[PDB]
Amino acid sequence: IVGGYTCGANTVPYQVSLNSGYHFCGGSLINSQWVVSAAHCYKSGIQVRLGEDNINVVEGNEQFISASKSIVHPSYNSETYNNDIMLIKLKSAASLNSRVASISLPTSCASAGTQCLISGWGNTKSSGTSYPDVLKCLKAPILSDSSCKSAYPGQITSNMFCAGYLEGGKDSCQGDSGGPVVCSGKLQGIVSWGSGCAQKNKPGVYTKVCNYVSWIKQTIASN
Ligand SMILES: N=C(N)c1cccc(O[C@H]2CO[C@H]3[C@@H]2OC[C@H]3Oc2cccc(C(=N)N)c2)c1
Ligand SMILES: [Ca+2]
Repeated sequence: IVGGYTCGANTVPYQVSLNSGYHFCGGSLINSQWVVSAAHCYKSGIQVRLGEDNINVVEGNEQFISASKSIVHPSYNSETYNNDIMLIKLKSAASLNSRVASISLPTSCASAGTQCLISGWGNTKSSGTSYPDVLKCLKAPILSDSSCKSAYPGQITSNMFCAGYLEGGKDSCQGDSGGPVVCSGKLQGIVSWGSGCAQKNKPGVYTKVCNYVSWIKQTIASN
């Protein structure tokens, strides 16, 4: 997260870290047994880390649970990141508490201009590199589809939306991928892709979760 702020420990209780010996992507807890992330975060050997603030220090509220199954969206296209969504089942149910909590799925898509909360442990610099150990947060509005598609002609599908600031300065970044965009209490986006981080006229691109709620619900109920 570039241009954001330290969230505060466990203030984003649905945020998970995906760990394969190291943090490599975010995710969102949607019930005690399932996490939603980005398909481009797929790998085998995932451990889900819940209750995290400092990902390098055991602070006392963590739950570390191995993934038992990963399900990449059937239509994920790795060249274009169209349908950049994946489900991860936990080998054992998380113990839900005030620091380890699910986020609701949308019942409808969110409209342009709605303010959202984006969070993660990604790079915090727009030139160069600095990775935080505590969770970072950013408030950012959903941008119009026209502004999104103007920034990335040819590359935005109906399964994507842009959020952030055309002036630059404030964006998600490498290492935030797979993490949440929460708007009005609903998981509306997944950190997916962009051009650099926090550059002028190149807002972040997010998987449009409202298009996937039927697939999510049917998939989890059958697995
Ligand atoms: N600035 C950001 N908000 C952001 C967030 C996550 C990742 C990120 O950058 C990485 C760099 O490599 C990946 C992801 O962003 C770009 C590329 O994926 C795509 C996706 C869709 C189309 C194509 C394409 N070039 N045709 C590339 C930045
Ligand atoms: Ca920790």
